[PDB]
Amino acid sequence: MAVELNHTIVLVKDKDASATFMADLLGLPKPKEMGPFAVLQLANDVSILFMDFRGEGDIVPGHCAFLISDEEFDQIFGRIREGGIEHWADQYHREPGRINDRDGGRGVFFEGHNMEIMT
Amino acid sequence: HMAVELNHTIVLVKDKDASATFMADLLGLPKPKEMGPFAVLQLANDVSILFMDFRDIVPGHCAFLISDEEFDQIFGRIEGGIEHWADQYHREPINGRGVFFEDPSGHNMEIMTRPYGS
Amino acid sequence: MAVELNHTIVLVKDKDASATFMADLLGLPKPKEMGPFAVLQLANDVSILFMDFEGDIVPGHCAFLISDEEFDQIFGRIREGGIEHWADQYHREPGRINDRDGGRGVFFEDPSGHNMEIMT
Amino acid sequence: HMAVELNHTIVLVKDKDASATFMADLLGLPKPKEMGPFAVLQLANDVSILFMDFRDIVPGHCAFLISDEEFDQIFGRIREGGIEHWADQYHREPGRINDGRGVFFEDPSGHNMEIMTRPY
Ligand SMILES: [Fe+3]
Ligand SMILES: [Fe+3]
Ligand SMILES: [Fe+3]
Ligand SMILES: [Fe+3]
Ligand SMILES: [Fe+3]
Ligand SMILES: [Fe+3]
Ligand SMILES: [Fe+3]
Ligand SMILES: [Fe+3]
Ligand SMILES: [Fe+3]
Ligand SMILES: [Fe+3]
Ligand SMILES: [Fe+3]
Ligand SMILES: [Fe+3]
Ligand SMILES: [Fe+3]
Ligand SMILES: [Fe+3]
Ligand SMILES: [Fe+3]
Repeated sequence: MAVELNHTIVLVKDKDASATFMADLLGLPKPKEMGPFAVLQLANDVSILFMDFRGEGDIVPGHCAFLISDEEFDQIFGRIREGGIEHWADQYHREPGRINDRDGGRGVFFEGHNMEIMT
Repeated sequence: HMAVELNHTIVLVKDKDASATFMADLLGLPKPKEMGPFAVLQLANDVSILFMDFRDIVPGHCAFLISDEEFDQIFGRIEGGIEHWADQYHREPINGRGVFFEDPSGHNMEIMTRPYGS
Repeated sequence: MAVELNHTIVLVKDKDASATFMADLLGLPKPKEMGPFAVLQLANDVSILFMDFEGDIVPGHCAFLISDEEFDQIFGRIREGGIEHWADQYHREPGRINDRDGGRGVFFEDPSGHNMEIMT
Repeated sequence: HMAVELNHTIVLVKDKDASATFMADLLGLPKPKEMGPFAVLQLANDVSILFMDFRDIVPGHCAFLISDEEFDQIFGRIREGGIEHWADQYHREPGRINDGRGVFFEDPSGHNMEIMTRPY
């Protein structure tokens, strides 16, 4: 296939709080705001468009997952395990304080939108 | 030292199988793969949608980039009774080019082109 | 990596003959003219921008990935049109296709003499 | 029944090794592969550039789509490295990026390149 996912809208309680937190943690530039969206651009020709929503939001095992460097993981995990960010090895948030080693890589789930970083 | 990528996202829909089959069918993608509670669709830019059964409101949507030729083909099929709108808020029942529509679960989608010089 | 090839400019003796011929054979819509270029858009988020300037030294070539069904169609049109074709990038094996590497391939000329390839 | 894709194109340059290593380094790609007379660079959208020795004429170029963060990184090193650049494909606006965003410059072999963004 050639079709690409170009952008996807993510509903969260506070779009500005979500986007800046993720850009900071992921080491990305300041998010750009356009209309009702806070835009987080990723490297693979895709952006996440955060939008304010009062309702549900995210339920496990739902999540958004970011593929990163293992050098990036050790830094991001350090800040997670520095700034007191609750985290889990699993998408169901049943294993707090652990990382997984799924594909011989490393991975961790965190944050109220559900996130995942993986190598 | 790679730059950060969005690798996959889980999308909650009333019917993950209806959603996945319609999306793979319409976009020309291979048959969805079943993995745990998810129906998984792979896109070309190293990112996956994982549909999961649950219970979208506009202007939420997921948007797929295609060539103009694929846009004309897919929209030709959308020869079809699929409701469609030019805008993410579904107030204009097309607008590069783009068009918005719903899948059988009510999940909001968009197809769009980005031609040279766009 | 995530970096994509978004467009590339291809030098040909006649940009509109090359673009029109290639769009027709490949089953694509009529090429669009943009600035100094005749544009051939392909499906994988990349376009070929033909420009007047040959443009090619063998084994130089531009290669298109296509369906098995479309390969049979296009190659039939290649023989139906009397278009010269070769199994190899060096144009040393005229009149045949190859079946290398789990697929099929054939090399041919556009009207500018530019070296082309279709492959499955 | 896939739609037609551009799978690879071979690029004539003065030095295939200089061009390919330069391009992979700057774009953050893996080490180029050597295959016959070619140095092969794979891009993410299912297309490869195959560099070949030939011992660029504006406005021809190959254009690379990257994120805004990757653009600022690559251009900063272009700025720190004195590589010389232009805002335009005809190279009439030197020392400037354009505004997505774009910047044009050459590689060691003189191959014409471009990095570009297309943000939401
Ligand atoms: Fe704001
Ligand atoms: Fe999410
Ligand atoms: Fe995941
Ligand atoms: Fe390092
Ligand atoms: Fe990737
Ligand atoms: Fe969606
Ligand atoms: Fe959209
Ligand atoms: Fe793309
Ligand atoms: Fe060529
Ligand atoms: Fe080839
Ligand atoms: Fe066949
Ligand atoms: Fe068929
Ligand atoms: Fe492909
Ligand atoms: Fe080039
Ligand atoms: Fe360009």
